[PDB]
Amino acid sequence: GLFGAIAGFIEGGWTGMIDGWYGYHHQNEQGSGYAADLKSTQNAIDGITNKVNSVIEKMNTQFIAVGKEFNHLEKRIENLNKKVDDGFLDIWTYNAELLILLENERTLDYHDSNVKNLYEKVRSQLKNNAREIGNGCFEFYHKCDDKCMESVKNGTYDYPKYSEEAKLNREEID
Amino acid sequence: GLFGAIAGFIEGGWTGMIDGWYGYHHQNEQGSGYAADLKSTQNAIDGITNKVNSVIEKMNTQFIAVGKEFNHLEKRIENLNKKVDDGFLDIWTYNAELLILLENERTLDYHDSNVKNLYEKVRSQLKNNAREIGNGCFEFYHKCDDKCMESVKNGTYDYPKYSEEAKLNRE
Amino acid sequence: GLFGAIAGFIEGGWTGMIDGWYGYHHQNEQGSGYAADLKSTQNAIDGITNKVNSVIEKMNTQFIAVGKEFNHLEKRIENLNKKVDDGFLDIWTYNAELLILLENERTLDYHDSNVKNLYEKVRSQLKNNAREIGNGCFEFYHKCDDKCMESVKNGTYDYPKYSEEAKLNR
Amino acid sequence: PGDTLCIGYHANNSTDTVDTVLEKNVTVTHSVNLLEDRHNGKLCKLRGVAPLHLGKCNIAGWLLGNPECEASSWSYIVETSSSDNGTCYPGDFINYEELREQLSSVSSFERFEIFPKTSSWPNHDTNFYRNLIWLVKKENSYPKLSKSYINNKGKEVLVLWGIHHPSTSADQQSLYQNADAYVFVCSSRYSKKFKPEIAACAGRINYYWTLVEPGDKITFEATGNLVVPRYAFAMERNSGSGIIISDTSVHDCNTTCQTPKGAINTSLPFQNIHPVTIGECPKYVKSTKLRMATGLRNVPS
Amino acid sequence: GDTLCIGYHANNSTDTVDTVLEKNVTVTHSVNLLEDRHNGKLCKLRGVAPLHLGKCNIAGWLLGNPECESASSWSYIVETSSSDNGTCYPGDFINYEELREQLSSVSSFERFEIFPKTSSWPNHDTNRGVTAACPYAGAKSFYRNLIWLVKKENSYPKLSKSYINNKGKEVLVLWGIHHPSTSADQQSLYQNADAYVFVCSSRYSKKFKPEIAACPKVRDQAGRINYYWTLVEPGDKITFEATGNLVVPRYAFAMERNSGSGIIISDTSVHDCNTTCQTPKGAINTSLPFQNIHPVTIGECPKYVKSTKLRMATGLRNVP
Amino acid sequence: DTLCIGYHANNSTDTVDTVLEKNVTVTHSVNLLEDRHNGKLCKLRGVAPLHLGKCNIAGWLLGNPECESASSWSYIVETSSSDNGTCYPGDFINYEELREQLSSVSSFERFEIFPKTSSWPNHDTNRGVTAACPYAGAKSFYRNLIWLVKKENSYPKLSKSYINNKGKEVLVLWGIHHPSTSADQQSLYQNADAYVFVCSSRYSKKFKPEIAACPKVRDQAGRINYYWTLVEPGDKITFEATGNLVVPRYAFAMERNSGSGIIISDTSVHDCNTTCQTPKGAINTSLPFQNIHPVTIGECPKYVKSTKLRMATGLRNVPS
Ligand SMILES: *[C@@H]1O[C@H](CO)[C@@H](O)[C@H](O)[C@H]1NC(C)=O
Repeated sequence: GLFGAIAGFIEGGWTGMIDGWYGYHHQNEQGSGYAADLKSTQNAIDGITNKVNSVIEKMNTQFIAVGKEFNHLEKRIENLNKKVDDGFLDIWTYNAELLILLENERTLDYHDSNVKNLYEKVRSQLKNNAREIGNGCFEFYHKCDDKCMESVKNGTYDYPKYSEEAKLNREEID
Repeated sequence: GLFGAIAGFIEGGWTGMIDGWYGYHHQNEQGSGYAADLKSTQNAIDGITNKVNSVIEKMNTQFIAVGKEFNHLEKRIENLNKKVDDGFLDIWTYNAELLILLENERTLDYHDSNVKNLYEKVRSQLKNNAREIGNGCFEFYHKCDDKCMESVKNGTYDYPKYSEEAKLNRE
Repeated sequence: GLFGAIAGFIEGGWTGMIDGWYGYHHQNEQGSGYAADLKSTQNAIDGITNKVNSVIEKMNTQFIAVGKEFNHLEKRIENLNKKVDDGFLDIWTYNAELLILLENERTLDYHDSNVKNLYEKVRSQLKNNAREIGNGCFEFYHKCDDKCMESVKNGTYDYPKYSEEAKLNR
Repeated sequence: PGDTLCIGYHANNSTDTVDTVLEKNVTVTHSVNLLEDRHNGKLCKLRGVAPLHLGKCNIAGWLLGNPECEASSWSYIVETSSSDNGTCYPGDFINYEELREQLSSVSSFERFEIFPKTSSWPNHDTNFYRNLIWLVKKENSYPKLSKSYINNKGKEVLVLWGIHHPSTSADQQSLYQNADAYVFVCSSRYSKKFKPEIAACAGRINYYWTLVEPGDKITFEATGNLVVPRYAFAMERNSGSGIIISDTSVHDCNTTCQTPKGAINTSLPFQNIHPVTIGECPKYVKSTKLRMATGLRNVPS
Repeated sequence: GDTLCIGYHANNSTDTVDTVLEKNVTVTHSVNLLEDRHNGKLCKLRGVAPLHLGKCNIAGWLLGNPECESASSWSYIVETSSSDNGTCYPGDFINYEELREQLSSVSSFERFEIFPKTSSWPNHDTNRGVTAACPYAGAKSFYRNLIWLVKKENSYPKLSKSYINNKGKEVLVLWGIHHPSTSADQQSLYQNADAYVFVCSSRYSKKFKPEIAACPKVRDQAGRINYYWTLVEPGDKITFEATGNLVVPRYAFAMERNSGSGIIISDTSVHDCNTTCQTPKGAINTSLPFQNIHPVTIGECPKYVKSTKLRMATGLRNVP
Repeated sequence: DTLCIGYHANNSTDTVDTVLEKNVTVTHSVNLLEDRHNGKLCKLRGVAPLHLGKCNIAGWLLGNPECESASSWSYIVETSSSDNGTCYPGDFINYEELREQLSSVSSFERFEIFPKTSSWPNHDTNRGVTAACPYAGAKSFYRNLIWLVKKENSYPKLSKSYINNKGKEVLVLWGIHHPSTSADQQSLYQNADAYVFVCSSRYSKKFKPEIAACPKVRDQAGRINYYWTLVEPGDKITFEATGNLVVPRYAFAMERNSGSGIIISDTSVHDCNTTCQTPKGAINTSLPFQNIHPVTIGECPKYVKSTKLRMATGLRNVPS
């Protein structure tokens, strides 16, 4: 990956999360499960939808009377017609293949990016109240219940609240 | 963004910094204000300038009198001429619009990457001497005066000096 | 420095590493060294050779005699032919150079990204058993022999082993 | 018992494969195909208006009135690969291809009798093509003829005629009575004087056409060797239409886009089906596959 | 405690741009690469003045149509939607478009008299050759650049007239061939029932018999004239031979080389101005890479596009 | 103890270009553009070209005396100035169309269709030579053409036919003499009226001579016009002449290859091979582009105006 998340330090995807492209898997004593971040997902869906649409919207029709016939003394301009057609066709095929190549790469990088962003968002919310074990996971040095969880997820996480128990179970190690 | 700084963890821009694209705003014992880091801004301008200039240079044209005349027994080659002019027209329009979109995206990504780069530069500089709030802000565990701040800005910031003064307050 | 690594917080490259694109330098009682990282490097070789290989692949010629001859009364279509060859030539020049610039940028940024990602790999592997000195150097809160370095590089490095040691020393 | 929260991304059964620059054959969770290979293999109408299928005859056979043929408008014209002029005689069609390229530009197409069968030729005999009359001598005589036409419509009028070159003088007199003969025709866009070139290679007939602009008059004058217009074609312009060559069959159906292979309903930007198409539809490409990635890299485990 | 924040610019700009993943993104700074502005009038091109044919068109101009004046150089040639005065006498101009293409590149152009009026035609009639198709102040007249030759007495003797090229360049020469509506007229003018014309340079060789007939009157002449032209090299020779039916050159043109010019069709009137880029719609002053104005340009010009807007983002996203 | 992470650097002087940065030194790069050519005119794919020397295509076909002549080739070459021409003042109809026809082909057997001796008993096959078209200061003529003349004072009407029983097309080329006077006409073909008529399944035409004397080139003012036709298998080509015909001797049977070409080159030929050949020289490379020449035959790179195209493989050089 370019941003090092997809096929990155997160080494795999989840067949278990069907509700979006990006999301969290959590664990705690009120139960575990999969969720997807609907905001990041929805945003990416908008971006890619618009990418596609703008790709198919970038062709405006050039119409003609194409069908053309030349006699046996017309050979030169006939081959000129052939040259024009073949050349245009080569250019357009080229532009197509190139476009899908580049934009595909950029799309994958885009997903990788979004994932990274979600991660570092969570991590930068948490700080030292938990520990990053790698693989895009965090172990909570304190107890994070449902409300706490959804608090991280929706960005409202309160550090001061659990800070003490965090430093307790933490510095006991540190 | 792609680098998650602009419209990122840093929510918005500052109408109050007029002097550049990227910069700092600080609270001190000597007071507060916005000031732009002119090196990263300047590099940004170098880049963008070369991008636009390159764009313009990348299209320059060769000589034709677009006037051409055919009679009523010439109709075929007339429609062929037309096919040429139009086909080329489509090709070029396409090239233009595509180039524009792609380089707009690349440009925004560029600004974002630059801001993020800056924030990581400063963060890395400060280490534990200050705490990271978010919105690209740091709260100092010691007293950072004018000289101190501007020392951060030119990257000369001294960790050893404020090590203890920070430690005590980090408690 | 799109990813801020090359010419980034890592100020420059090592002329003394001939073994690959990205790698390590190191110090211990057993001394110093420049040992190039293998996997990532080869991955980049693959990516890039696929980049240029693909760029070449993408261009498909047709069997061609472009040349035609027009007499003194053919001047108009002589000029139309010229207009065609020149238009096409212009467009293919445009495509060529444009592709070169864009893929150049993407290439360099690619290298940047791989560098940084290798770094963050190291860091996220080491945790606090080492600290970040800057210029992408780690200082070891414990003692590192060549098997330790090797355990780092191969990606196998063991934290809980030097855990206690570092913790004390730290 | 460390109460984990993890961040991750989607994966699924999807086998969709797409090519990036630095890596190929990548499995991705989601993708869309931009290249339409599908067509109904029928000739349909276009934006409402049906096409004109010349059937057995080709353009020339059609316009000259081949009896194995036999209306006013079309979306496009269709020829078989088996199509042929209904000739008859060895002769040549002059500026035929141009005539075609002209027909490609038309739409409405009123036809009418320019020179009425009965009324027009009291002094001569009628010797085949419906749209022309082959005039020969009455008894001994083939008098000098002058016939004119003025344009009573607001449209150009396509006028077609033909010229005979008997393989021998004997034929020449047996038909047109005159060993020394001329024919000449002028509109204001046109003048030509054809005289018989008598030789063998029976008889030979060359066909010519012209467009008389509204209000302009055309004139035919002959001492012999003239195949005269019976019907001429009043034609008002579109700026477009098109000529398709296909053996495919025409059905009841509508299309935005037609190809000689068949037609297409697709919103896709790209089509590799046929280089020849009519209406609003995809750019033509030599690509076998264009598949754009939408979702992300698929890593099931 | 003391704080240091890192952030970015924002301003009052509502200017919007377009990217691939998002449309109408308001940004801090941008440039427009598309010039939609033109000056609405025809102008001089890089100093040189154009040549405005007015009611006359190229043919009428080179043939010396009486309604024109009958000068020497131009940046580009301008014809109006209706250029009335055409080929005067009903007839056919052979390889017209080719000729228009030959003038399409040039500015040099010295009109001289290749066949001086009085001296050249001793045994034939210079002054009697007018027509009702070509009014001069209401009278019956003809072209300036061509002399229509006819009977003198009942005599129309063979004529061979030869011009060998002493100039330094190509010489464009025009002539014309008359096909009468009657053998009567043929014998009323050229005196010889059977007559020939023929012309050779090393380049051109051809011979015409008059093809006699009356097709419908155009400008009340059922007779016809066919106008021809050719380019004779330097140190080459053009030769005319006629027993009748020949309209000879009087003033022929010499073309030298500067490599550019062109033809414009516009009803836009000529004003006093100067520009490096000119379109039939109007002129253009811009440094810009693109223009949506007109597909036909002359001079040093931006590329034409179907675009409504092309806008390149310079600054960053705008978030106040 | 310490562990540092960094990147490869070297002495490489290679610099590439990027939208944001110019002349950027980098470790590894590839040149995608070929500036390098063989400098000489080489073979193709093992097989050869066909080089006519100072003769041109016209000469080679008509068999100009100074041309050697034969069998096959990959591509054809005509030197920057290929003079030895039509050596008799005249004109070649559809020259470039013919050239274009040859431009794709390889096999091509030149045979005697109407053998000199036996074909014309009633006409004089020997007096077919002019002063303008010499051999060694003596008189010569085209070897593929028999110029038919009066037998004594007589010139019988001739009808000759050729059916094509081969599998190929057959190229047949003839000529028509327009005399500088009647004296020549009746002195030579002896019939004041002469007519030529050529009939094929495509070609049908009748040329009556046009007599007159226009400028002399090659020392003389006479005229001759060359024509050509491709006759298909199972097809009869027919000639009929009461005079003025310059006649086919050798015809050329044509085996059609879809590729080949014609290059106009002053450059000197040589013994080599190559898969890509150009007027300036040959080319060996896998590089997708070249600035060498616009005209290339064989399988070749795109022509580009680009002086240098340099693509970055490795990373940014920062040696210290
Ligand atoms: C009929 O077709 C043949 C070849 O298919 C052609 O030679 C001939 O000129 C055509 N006749 C007409 C009247 O178009």
